[PDB]
Amino acid sequence: SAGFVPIKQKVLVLSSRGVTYRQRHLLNDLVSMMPHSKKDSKLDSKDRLYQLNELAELYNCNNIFFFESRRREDLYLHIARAPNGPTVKFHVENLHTMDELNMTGNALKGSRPILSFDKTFDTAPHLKVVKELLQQTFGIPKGARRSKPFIDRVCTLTIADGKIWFRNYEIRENEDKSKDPVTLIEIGPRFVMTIINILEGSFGGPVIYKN
Amino acid sequence: EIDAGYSSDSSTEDVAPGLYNLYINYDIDGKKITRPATPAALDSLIASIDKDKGWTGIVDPMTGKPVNLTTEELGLLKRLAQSEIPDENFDPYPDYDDFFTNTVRETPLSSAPEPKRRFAPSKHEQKRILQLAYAIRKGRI
Amino acid sequence: ANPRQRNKQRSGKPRLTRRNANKKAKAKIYGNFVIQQNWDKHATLRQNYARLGLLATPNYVTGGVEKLYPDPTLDDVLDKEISIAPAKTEVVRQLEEEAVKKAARQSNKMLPLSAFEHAYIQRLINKYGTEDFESMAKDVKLNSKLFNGSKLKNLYIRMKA
Amino acid sequence: AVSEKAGHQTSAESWGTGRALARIPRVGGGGTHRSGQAAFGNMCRSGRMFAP
Amino acid sequence: EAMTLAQDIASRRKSKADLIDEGYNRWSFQSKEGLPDWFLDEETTVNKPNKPITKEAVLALREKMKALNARPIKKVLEAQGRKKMRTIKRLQRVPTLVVAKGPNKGLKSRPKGVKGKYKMVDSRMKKDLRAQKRL
Amino acid sequence: GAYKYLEELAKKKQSDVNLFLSRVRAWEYRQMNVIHRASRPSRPDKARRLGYKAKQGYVIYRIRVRRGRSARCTAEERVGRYCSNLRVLNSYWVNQDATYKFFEVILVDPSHKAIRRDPRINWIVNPVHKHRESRGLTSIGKKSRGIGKGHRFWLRHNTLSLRRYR
Amino acid sequence: VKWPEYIRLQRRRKILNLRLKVPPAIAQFQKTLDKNTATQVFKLLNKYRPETAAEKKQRLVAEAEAVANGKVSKKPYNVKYGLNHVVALIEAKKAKLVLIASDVDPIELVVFLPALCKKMGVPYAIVKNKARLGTVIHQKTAAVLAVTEVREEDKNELASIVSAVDANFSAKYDESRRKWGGGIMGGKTQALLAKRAKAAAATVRL
Amino acid sequence: LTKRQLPERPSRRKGHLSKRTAFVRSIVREVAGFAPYERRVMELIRNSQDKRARKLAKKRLGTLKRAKGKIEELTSVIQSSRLAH
Amino acid sequence: INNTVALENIYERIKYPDDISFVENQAVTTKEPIIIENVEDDLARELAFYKQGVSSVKAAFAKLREANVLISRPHDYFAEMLKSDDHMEKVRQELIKEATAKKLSQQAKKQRELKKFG
Amino acid sequence: YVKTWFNQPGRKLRRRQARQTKAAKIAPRPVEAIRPAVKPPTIRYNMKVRAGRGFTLEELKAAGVSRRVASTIGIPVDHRRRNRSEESLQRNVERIKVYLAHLIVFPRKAGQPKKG
RNA sequence: AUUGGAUAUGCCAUAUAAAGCGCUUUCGAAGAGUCGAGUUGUUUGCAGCUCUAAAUGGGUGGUCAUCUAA
RNA sequence: UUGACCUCAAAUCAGGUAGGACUACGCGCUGAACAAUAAGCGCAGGAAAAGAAAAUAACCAUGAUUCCCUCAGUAACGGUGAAGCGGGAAAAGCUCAAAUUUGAAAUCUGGCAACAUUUCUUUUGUUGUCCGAGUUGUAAUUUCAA
Repeated sequence: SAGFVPIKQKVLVLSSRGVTYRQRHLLNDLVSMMPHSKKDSKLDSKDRLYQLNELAELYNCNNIFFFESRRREDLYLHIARAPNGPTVKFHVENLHTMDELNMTGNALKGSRPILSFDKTFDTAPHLKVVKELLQQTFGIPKGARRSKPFIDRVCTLTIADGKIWFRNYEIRENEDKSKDPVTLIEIGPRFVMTIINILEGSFGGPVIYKN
Repeated sequence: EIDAGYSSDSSTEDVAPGLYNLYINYDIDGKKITRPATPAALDSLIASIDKDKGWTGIVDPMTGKPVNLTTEELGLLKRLAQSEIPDENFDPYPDYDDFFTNTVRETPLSSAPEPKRRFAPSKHEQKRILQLAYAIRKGRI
Repeated sequence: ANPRQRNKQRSGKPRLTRRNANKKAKAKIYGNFVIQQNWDKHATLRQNYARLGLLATPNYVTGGVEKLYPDPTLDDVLDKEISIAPAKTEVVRQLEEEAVKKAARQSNKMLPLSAFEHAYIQRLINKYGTEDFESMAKDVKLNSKLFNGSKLKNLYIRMKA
Repeated sequence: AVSEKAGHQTSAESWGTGRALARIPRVGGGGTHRSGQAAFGNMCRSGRMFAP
Repeated sequence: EAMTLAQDIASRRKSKADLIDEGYNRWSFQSKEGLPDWFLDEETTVNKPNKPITKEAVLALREKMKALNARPIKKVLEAQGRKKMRTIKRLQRVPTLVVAKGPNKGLKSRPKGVKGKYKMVDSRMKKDLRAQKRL
Repeated sequence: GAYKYLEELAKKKQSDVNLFLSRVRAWEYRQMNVIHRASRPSRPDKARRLGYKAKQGYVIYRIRVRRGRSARCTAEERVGRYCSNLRVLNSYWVNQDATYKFFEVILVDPSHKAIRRDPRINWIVNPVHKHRESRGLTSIGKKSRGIGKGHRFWLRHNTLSLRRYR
Repeated sequence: VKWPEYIRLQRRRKILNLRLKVPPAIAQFQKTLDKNTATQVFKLLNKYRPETAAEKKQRLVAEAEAVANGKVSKKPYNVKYGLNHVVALIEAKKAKLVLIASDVDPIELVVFLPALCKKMGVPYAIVKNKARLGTVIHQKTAAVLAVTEVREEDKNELASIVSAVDANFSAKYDESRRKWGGGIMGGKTQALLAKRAKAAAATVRL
Repeated sequence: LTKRQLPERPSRRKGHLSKRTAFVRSIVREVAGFAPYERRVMELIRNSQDKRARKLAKKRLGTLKRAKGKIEELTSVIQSSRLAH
Repeated sequence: INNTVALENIYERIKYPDDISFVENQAVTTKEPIIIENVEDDLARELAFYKQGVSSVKAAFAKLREANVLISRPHDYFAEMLKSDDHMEKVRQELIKEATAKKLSQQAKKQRELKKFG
Repeated sequence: YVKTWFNQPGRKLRRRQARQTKAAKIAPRPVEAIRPAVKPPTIRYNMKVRAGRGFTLEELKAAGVSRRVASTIGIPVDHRRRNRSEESLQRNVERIKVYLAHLIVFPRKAGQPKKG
């Protein structure tokens, strides 16, 4: 039939040709965070993105992550709801990966994380739709394969000077505890998110928001 | 919508056994699952003494017991490792299928116009004839 | 200082001396006779070309030129015909007249027919007159070479003169 | 200019320390008056000039 | 080769359905049913696809090939003992100051009446020695 | 012409016809020497698009090289050493198996009059083309050493250029 | 005993192509035109042999003398040869009869020919030996021969031959050509390999 | 400046499919047969395992567009075979 | 272009239901609009992100205690970590390097006064 | 490695003699071929005019010169360049036309068989 | 003494030939174990290995431009 | 029986051809310790290699290669370190595969024979004739600019 064991939200991950070493690390780092993602090989078309719908329908992944690297410098991330839905293009800045020295955070691979959204996401309709789409992706649905039962990390998304700041943190159990011992440590995923355009269709259709 | 499901042949699955402590820590929603008691030391010693047919030496993370190939899995390994068709009844020699030449194309393949050389006497020979006539005039032939 | 150079230093066999290098000696003119007769071997080729009335290059010059004395809208032009160019000097005038007299001598480009060509077009003419070159072409028996009307014309004019 | 190889075409290394000899490289081998003589130095006969 | 395939089947790492599909290749369609021995022998030694091998499967074969009497009490004690006593018997089997003066001046190699490890001194290096000590 | 069919058929290298022929010919080539003379090209369409003519002075040699440099580059250099009086024109893959990749090398005799008098192949007689395969000047050699036109493909950087008026 | 290596290669190749399963497009070349019809085909072919180089030279000199001293011809008639030329003739639907050699060494040269002739509605037959075809056109070998035009005298001879090739080559076989060839096994060999197979299946699996 | 309409160069005509080239490939497809993966893919299509067939073609070939072209090719072969059979 | 009405319309089309229990979703909208004007001042930004995190976590923990979901990861759990243990050991060597460098610095600062007053 | 320039005046003279040797051979015709006028390809240099490689096929046809006779009389052909505007066309068509007006082409000795 | 490219001129010249331009109610073939994908080495290029194409296709840049490999 | 053909051998068979040396510069391969380096291995020529865009660009566009100057110590990459443009030197373009000559293999090596020719009795051809090569494709014709 259509599928067995229907998990609520599944993600399809593709990197276009021309992604750098750092950009590939971000994709692998992101894929490790979300176990409901299905990594795939490079897409030959830098312009014919309506094939991602056919990949998604085949793979039963309703959320597409397309990592577009143009001119070998500018990294863009396309997040869309695979059938129809809003396709929102973002620009990535200030990449920091797991292997970077400063970060020491540590969370269960696939453990369902707590999502925190800035209240500014509820101000604008486009900022709302981005929040709802981001929630439906990062929030690991129950029963997802490779997921862990307990909770060990929190993902924070905040809008500052129009740029979405994404920070991943790990909860620790402070020895004294007492006042809420969140004591979160930066996991390592650190980048600056910049919405560029939003399309009413799946990797296509007329633009509905322009930066 | 596409339901975000999992087809029965998806390469992603839960519980991936590996080679050889037992990985009986917790389950989904976080509950310790009971450790299966260690097997009778007699029975474990027997299995070690005489390895089962298709002894893989693989334990699933949940149960400490080893995983051993069944008869059908042993057959599949037999065909795959000997490089034959992994299907017991698959025809590798189907009868010739003329899905294209089962009918006659009425027209010639080419629409190019017919040249006039094919209707006029040959020019290669007329050139040769004039060269021969020259050699006869000059006494060469 | 080489073993191969010390070899002939101590040898008795004389060095294969050739005397060919004389700088400042410009290449003598072969090719055109008129240019050769008016070429002064001392001057440079730019000086020689300018004195003769010729352009050494039809493109800009990539540097300063010598100053010896204190010097005192598509359609209209795409359709226009540039009215030749004057012959400044005597040598250019000599070359122009030589070219024209040569062209006049080599001007009769039209050939007579051979024995076979004459009989070929005569037989075709004696049946289809001298205007229906289309019908002569389509004649399969007499036009065995399958000449077209344009080639059967070229035979007819060549027979007239 | 001088030859870029003049003063290098010999084979010589310093005989070391503790042998009561100036530690300038000396020509190896034997049987010729050059053997044992110093080389590779502005101060040395048949050596390299300073800053060729 | 067979162990790596068998391990992949049992460990579920590679899906069984994907293994079957991967079994329809250029080599499985070259059937060996009925071919002569002069042909089949050189086909196996030459035209045999080289599948990868994993270290885990190599250990499994060594475990299978481990006989019940591979390492008994003697083959672990006296066999270890003979190697130990061989190493012991092997083990039991297993500078001079020269002043550059008089005849020893101006030397280049081992001087007369000097053997083994040796060092040369000429009294010029005493000035350098005191300098190095002060360093 | 039949060369269009041969060129379309050579694209289906694992079809029943081509897989069967590969088995029989690979077995045949292994019975022969590692380098043997080929009486004719196995792929006449492939040979002629690479410069081969069915005229005296053109030679096809078959060689097998072990898999696991480019095997095509190795094939040309070993065949060029085997026939040291010829000029390696080009080479093409003909067959392969688990152990061996099989190639046919096209060579030209520069001392033959049919080659010295043919204006389309005279260039190879000229002594600048001695051992093109040894200097990387064949089609596979050019591709191996990165020669190519584009952006995908030393001394002027390691040298200090001191002019007179500096 | 010691056969020479090239003789062993020839004989092993003979048996190997018998034992191996042969794809239908290559197995069709093991079924050839019968001897009576091939003899009648070659009787018609031998009336249309191209002129030898010596005969061609004699005719052209005869015309050259007339031109030199004092001086309309009919179109020639002959069998058509050359692989590229015949393929163009089939694709142009000018061929009345195609005669394919049964032993073209690179079989890919003519492996597509029977199907191409089938697609174009050209009568064709697979005839024994490239050398018989070669002798017709004065060559050593001919991969294929084509009849496109005969004289009005021989229209009936060609028509009768085309009918015989239809009945004795295409009406016959047909189902035979669609089947994989090979697998031909000797009487005692099939029993022997059965002994090898049962012994192998017992414990020789690894 | 004033723009001009340039025609197409002969080199840009490349990639166009010829009627003879279409024919020759159809002939060769029938005569040669099919690859082991093509036989496996057509079996999956006949068994109506379209999703598994597309996954295999993509895995074998490497890209989705190559997989889609092969599947469409093999599917039309299945129809063509059934029309004659 | 910033079409609010359709953009709000698609919100109801992809509206994640509000009635869903938290444990199904695990996303919180902080009641406090954390405003950090000096975005150039990164140090103040981490504090704002920290305070928004711990409040978000505290609300999440309260809603999950009634959900009866084991928040804590027990000490016995040995599941695979998002970070490889191999580079974790590198991060561990990295941290001691900063520790000993800092420790050597304060010791050296001590010896500056020690030698003067020694 | 140090590259010196002591052969700079020598290289200057050797190139002058090569022009002299070329003129010694082709004596009346110019030592250089006529180059077209092209506009450099960028926003920094497109206001200038420099020398191109050769004249386009459309330029030669409008000037009446066939692509076969152009090389004979010293007019280079650039089969890669094209005229996207009529200004490039008119600029170089008139360049060819001026060149033709200033050109003296010497006749050639031809073969003329006795019969037809 | 030996050569080079022209010039004049003689004889010979197989032209029933061969070209350019210009017209179309006719046609127009274009290189495969290669590209590519996965993966492992060397430094995007290249090499090995497994897999293995297409036909306004394919490559490369930015729907467009440009180019036409093996 | 006779004979075609394929494949494979042999000959102090007719006639050719390869090796080794030099190695400044040139093209491949291999390659360290401290550098597309040295050493090692292979192969050339008077130059080599490269070369007539699966090239740049984003313009009012350029137009094979090479080299010089500049770009520029710039972009990028994290000290390493370009390229397009721009200025100059020199300039030249092309041949195949894929087409039925099919009213005519029109193509070519070699033998023998004459006849010329020569840096040259030493070189280089032409004409004739014969045997072969070649239709599993040699000429002419076409190469996308068409």
